[PDB]
Amino acid sequence: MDVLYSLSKTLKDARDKIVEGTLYSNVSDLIQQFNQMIITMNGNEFQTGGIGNLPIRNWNFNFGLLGTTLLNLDANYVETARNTIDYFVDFVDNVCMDEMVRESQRNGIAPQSDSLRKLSAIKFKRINFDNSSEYIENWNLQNRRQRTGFTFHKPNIFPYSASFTLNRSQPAHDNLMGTMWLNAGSEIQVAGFDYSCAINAPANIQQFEHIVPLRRVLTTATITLLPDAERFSFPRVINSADGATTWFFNPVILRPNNVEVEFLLNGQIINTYQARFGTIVARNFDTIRLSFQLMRPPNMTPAVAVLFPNAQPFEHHATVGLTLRIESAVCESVLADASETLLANVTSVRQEYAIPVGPVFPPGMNWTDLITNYSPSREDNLQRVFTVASIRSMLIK
Amino acid sequence: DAGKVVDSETAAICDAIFQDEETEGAVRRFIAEMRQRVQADRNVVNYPS
Ligand SMILES: [Zn+2]
Repeated sequence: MDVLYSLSKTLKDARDKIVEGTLYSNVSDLIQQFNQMIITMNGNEFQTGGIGNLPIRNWNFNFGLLGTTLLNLDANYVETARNTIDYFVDFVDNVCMDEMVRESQRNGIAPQSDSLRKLSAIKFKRINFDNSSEYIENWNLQNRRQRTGFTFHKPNIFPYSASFTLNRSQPAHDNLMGTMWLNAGSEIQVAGFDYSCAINAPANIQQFEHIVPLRRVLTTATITLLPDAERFSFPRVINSADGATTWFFNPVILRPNNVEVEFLLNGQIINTYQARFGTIVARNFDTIRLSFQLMRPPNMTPAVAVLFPNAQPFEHHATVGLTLRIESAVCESVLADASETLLANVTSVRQEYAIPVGPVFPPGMNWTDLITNYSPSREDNLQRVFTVASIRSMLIK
Repeated sequence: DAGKVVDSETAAICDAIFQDEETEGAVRRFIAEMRQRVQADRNVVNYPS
């Protein structure tokens, strides 16, 4: 695993530094690495593929060393090295696709393919080169039990969920109370409603609350908070809880009163913010607790006072909502986000070669089903496959 | 530079490795660069063999 990154690092540098006309002292230490790759790899033989429609290929290495005697590199020296690099870079593609496609349930952090088990001998350890990427540095710190961290831009921490809750209801569905929400990606939009507009509430104030637990602990997040849910603002018809009938929701929107956002960790309040919108921070949390309340306005112009009567026909329903959005955070387990394409490389290999459903991952690599039940057996497999997908992205985009 | 080996035969062996046209570049370049460490205090020395 450490020597699979070390093969790809000095094939990336060999296509970049060994160019025509360059001075020899620019590449004097790469050629000592590239010649010492070849000496270790000669005489061995490998075999990749076999699962699904992934074809079986056999690999055999018998190459010669590079020359170490020029002052400026010429077109003979480049063209005799390109037909050696192009055989290794085809070998690393078929080892990385052989490993992203396999999985185990007992110990997923171990290598699973036949070729990567063979590269983990002490014979092949002399190919080891620097480990400077983000995923190979966190592969080594976490293997010694030291603290790691991945930096994300808009991480997919929330599974998709769109539902509601009725705290007061009747079969006519004309005097209701409760909340509605959408949790999707890295964004929460909750909105509380009350049809009577707190005409009989004590002190004309109705209290709402919405609690979102996370799956993993986030660290040093940057969060944007805005006092409107724009998705629950228009008239719509909504089905009932069991799909029997439908009910109508015609909102008018007040401002949210007495907003309190809390950031919990094992039930302890780490941060809190009271009527403070814009950008906020959250240093360590795993549970977000939103709290906001509706207050009936005590003074109303004649255009407003017609909307909220005392009797039963309520044609304009009051609505109070919020909107939360995580911009960037630092987690310790691997996730998906909006910047890098490591999830897209894993699913595209499995979909292309028609791979059967195994014992660990959900069918079709569904991210909503995978972050919902994000077991420690799935975490060790998901890190092992995102790390191999990161090695393949250096050579083959 | 001023480098040493541990006795008289390991200097006769490593000289013949330096001469013949079969040894690789990382080994021939190395035996002109391997170093002893004297460390006069604590009385601990290190010599290649
Ligand atoms: Zn962006």
